[PDB]
Amino acid sequence: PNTIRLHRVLSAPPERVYRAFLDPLALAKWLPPEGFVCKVLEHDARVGGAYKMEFLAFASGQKHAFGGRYLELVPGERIRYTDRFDDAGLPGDMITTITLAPLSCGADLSIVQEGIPDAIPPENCYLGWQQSLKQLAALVEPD
Amino acid sequence: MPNTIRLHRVLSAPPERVYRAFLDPLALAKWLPPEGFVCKVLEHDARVGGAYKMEFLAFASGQKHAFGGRYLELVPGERIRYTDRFDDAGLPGDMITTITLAPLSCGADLSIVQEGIPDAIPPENCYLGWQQSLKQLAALVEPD
Amino acid sequence: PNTIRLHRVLSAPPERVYRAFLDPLALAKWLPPEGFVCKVLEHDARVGGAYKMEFLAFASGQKHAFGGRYLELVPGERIRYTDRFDDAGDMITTITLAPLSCGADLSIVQEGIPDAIPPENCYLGWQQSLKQLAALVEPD
Amino acid sequence: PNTIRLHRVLSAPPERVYRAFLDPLALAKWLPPEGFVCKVLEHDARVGGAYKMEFLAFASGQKHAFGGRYLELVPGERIRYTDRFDDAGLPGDMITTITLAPLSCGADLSIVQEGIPDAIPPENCYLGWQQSLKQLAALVEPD
Repeated sequence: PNTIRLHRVLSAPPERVYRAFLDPLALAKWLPPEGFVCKVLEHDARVGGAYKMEFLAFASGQKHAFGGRYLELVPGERIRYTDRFDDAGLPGDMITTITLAPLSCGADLSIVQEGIPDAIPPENCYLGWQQSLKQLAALVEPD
Repeated sequence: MPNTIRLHRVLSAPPERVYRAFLDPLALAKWLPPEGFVCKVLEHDARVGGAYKMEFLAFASGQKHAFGGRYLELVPGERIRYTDRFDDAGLPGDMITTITLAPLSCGADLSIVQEGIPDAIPPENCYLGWQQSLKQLAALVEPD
Repeated sequence: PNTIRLHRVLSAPPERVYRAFLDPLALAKWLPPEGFVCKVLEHDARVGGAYKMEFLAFASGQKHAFGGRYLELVPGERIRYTDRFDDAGDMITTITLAPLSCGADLSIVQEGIPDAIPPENCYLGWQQSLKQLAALVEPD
Repeated sequence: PNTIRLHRVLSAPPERVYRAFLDPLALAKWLPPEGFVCKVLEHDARVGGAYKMEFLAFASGQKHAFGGRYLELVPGERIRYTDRFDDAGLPGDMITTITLAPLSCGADLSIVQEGIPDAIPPENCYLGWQQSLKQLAALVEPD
């Protein structure tokens, strides 16, 4: 497996970025990469709560579902959750942890995903996150 | 002005795909709300005479704005017309927007006209909003 | 089928948008669409004055030179200039600006576009350029 | 001083990306962040060669000149140059090294900038680079 990490400085308070990661309405807009829509099936934001949604390629209809559970939640500071692909051919336990800290300009965002299957090329995960992070910024930075 | 807005864009996507983006609740929730806003679809009956309702929420403040109406006409990959009115009493006025699509070698031609914008809503504000929504629409409909 | 029309509302005062259309440092940054760079050869911004630029596809390096002359220059209100490619028709584009509470109203009309170049491709090119224009002029 | 580090995966070959860091017509387009234009004064792309340019805020016209020397240049793989802004209280210079590696999707880019005066908040540098990098991608990824 492989571990990946990203870092972004955002012009928004950490609490607002934090909410963006848990709010189903926010997630459906910023999480899916370009050309993908997202349907959120379950969003129980509690330690132990279940995560559930699926991405759909808009031009083909190709759907990919995934989900997991929230392992830890520290308001405006930390989110760690598991990810399990319901796709036929990707078993295992992928864990991502989001760390947020305040800055004068807003917030420092750290993301790390461990246990990424060797089948999934790391480069693809970075491309995917880069698109989603750009979308997250457009949503959280205003006002 | 007055109370009217007209938008034209060339999209690198088939007319049918763009058409689909204007009626699919999952697409709409992603591209329709402008920057800093999220969308929640309350009702979505995609057929002539059918009603629909949605609400926009400013993500930073939580401030909500709900609007709704009925579809007047639906021709696959060609046109869509619907009534659009706000629940806010401070924004009285029924809006009529008509979307027209046509094929092109690169993809599709899109024209949008919004009539009846409430007097309390500066038309320039609608242009700023649609310009953001249109950019998001392109990002969704143009790939692959 | 040789005339194109674009309209945009910008969050910047008219005077600043006007300057973006004439400042060579601004033009080199926003005019060339995605994947293109621009070199400004001439920029005599006076009525009767000439401007000359070249767009280069960054990946391939294919060059495209074009130029013309300014016919109208009213600070924050109007710019009109001719435009011709160094490849064998003359075009005239007119930019009109008006103040708005939120900033500026921008109208563009480009006439005489050679039938050789599909209008749809001009719209696509302008859409990319206008997005780049907004990013430069709306700040601060 | 402080050190900044950034990482991006780009859908373009390393040589084209490399080229974007040395071509004056490219730098003038992607290097200056939002609301800024770039004027290139001198651009001698070779070891020991001089580097000189200035960013101008388009709205105010406020100028910011900076320059340096190219210390290392390896086609499609590495670039190392010094950088210093023309400001009092800032006698020392910074060193930034760009490293590229191929990927099937295109290229992996790593940037490291050290020697940033403690007076300059690192977060501001990140925001600046994030904007420059998005412009870089739009330029180099096409075709």
